Amino acid sequence: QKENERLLRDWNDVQGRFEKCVSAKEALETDLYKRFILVLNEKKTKIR
Amino acid sequence: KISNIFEDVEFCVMSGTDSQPKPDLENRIAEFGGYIVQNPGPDTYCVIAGSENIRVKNIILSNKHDVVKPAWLLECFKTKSFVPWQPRFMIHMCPSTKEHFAREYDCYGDSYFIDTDLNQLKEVFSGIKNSNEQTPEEMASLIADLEYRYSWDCSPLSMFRRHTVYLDSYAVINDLSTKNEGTRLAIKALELRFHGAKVVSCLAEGVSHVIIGEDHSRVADFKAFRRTFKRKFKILKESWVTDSIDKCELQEENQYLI
Repeated sequence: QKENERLLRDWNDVQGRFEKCVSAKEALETDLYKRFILVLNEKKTKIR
Repeated sequence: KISNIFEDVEFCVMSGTDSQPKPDLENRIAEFGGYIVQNPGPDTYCVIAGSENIRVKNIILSNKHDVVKPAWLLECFKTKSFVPWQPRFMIHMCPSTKEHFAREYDCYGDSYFIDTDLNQLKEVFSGIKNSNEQTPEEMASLIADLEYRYSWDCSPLSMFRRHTVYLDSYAVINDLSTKNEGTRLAIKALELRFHGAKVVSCLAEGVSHVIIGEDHSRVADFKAFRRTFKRKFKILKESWVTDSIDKCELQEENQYLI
């Protein structure tokens, strides 16, 4: 109960935290890359 | 007067309660001799609208006058000089104003000539739509593509967009019924997802690099599927994927062979 359950729950909590950080980084990366790509396509159309 | 450049331009100051009551702003513009008008005339290139009105709605309908948030004019006054038109105080553009913003800026707040910083980058991106609607997997391709052509792959923090890397979270592969629980293998797959890897837990032809599970005796099945599926999968222990984002260092793809 004490050690095994605390370690299992900590492991699950930090595993979910890692899942959340990976997913949040992927989503903010989607925003950043796609918005930058939109601006860059504007610049490239202007350049052409 | 005090800022005589603020004169010579007609100003529909009918809603000047942007931050301070309108009479305050009217007095300010008078101190700079600005041509204040209660109702927008032809040369009203700045319709001071600190609050929406039915008359403001009419001026929106009248695609001839420039309905603005007066915060920009506040900025101009603080600078004591006309700040150039920036496409965020602007309520109802004139068609001339529409093409003006489309010229001196792109379809967003960013310009085509004036360089911007990360602060302006975030401001524009917030101004840009929520571009998360685009599949992060297609975004992965974009990244992979960009990170290679722009050499942004040098960032180890997202490197596996280039990589079509497999990871083993199962005791035996090509058997989805098996799974390792209470292990780091799922955590390692999350590491793969952090880099935007093609996170697969079963071996197929698309597999190119294989991360071994906790049991390293599975390398027999790993090689068996390296020979059934024509790709010679790159055998990888845990340390590879772990250091990919924990140590932020890509490990050798051949040091872990078997």
